[PDB]
Amino acid sequence: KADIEQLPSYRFNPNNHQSEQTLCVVCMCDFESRQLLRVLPCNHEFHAKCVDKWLKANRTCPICYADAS
Amino acid sequence: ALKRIHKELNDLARDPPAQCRAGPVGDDMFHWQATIMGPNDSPYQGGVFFLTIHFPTDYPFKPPKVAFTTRIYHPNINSNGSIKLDILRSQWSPALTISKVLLSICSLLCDPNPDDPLVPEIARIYKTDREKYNRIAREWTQKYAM
Amino acid sequence: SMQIFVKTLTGKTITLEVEPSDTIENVKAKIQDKEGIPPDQQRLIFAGKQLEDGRTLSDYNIQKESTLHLVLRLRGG
Ligand SMILES: [Zn+2]
Ligand SMILES: [Zn+2]
Repeated sequence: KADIEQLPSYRFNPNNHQSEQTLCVVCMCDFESRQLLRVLPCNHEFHAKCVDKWLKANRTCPICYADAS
Repeated sequence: ALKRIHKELNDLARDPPAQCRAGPVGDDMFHWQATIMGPNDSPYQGGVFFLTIHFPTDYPFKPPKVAFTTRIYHPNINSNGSIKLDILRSQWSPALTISKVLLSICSLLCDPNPDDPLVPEIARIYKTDREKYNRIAREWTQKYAM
Repeated sequence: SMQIFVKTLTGKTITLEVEPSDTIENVKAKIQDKEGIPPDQQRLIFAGKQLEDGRTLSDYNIQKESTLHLVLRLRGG
């Protein structure tokens, strides 16, 4: 929906340790430098592209099962 | 989807579920078989149960279709091997792995969900006459899964 | 010397006054003042970048009326 574009996104930078999320659970791939990360209301973030598809059909944080609209 | 199926396959190797095996039967990665040993200190102790695992085309956005091939006496598992489990249908999430599903099934065998049953008669025995429930389960474990 | 927006939380709104020269770590404290959030609970994001506590509004190039994104981390999500 349009809602998926209203959530923050930010290219990952390995050097700075602001979040403890080192892995996109949908891809099961470490976060790689400059990759686009999408953060959900619940402070859970994944690969933007990777989690984007899941929000089309569902609306819950894959990790903690929290709504994100 | 392929890439993530392979990922899970390594994850199983690095942290194999307790007395459980799973993997593709042949060259097709989307169809696996799995075996689970009946949990110790359960009615099923000593049994070997075989399962089929089928990954949807768009896995992990759709959950895998899992089913028993071995007959089993259990309130949430029917004579067709269908399994009444929540993570497999409506509580499915990309964050879930094949390992987590196998461990959930493994715990379901230890602790059924008789309040939301797949086989009423056996649910009703489980709540009211657990002693009969286990003897029958032990009998079935002894008969079709040894 | 400049208006800024941080409308987020889904209960979005917030208008702030600041100087370009203000470090992000000043920003998070002014958000603690308009709102109750402890600064270390705050994750500021803008034009595709996390904002480093030490860097400033000029560094990142935030111009008047830029509307920015706050994410609340929790004590054990
Ligand atoms: Zn990913
Ligand atoms: Zn979450």
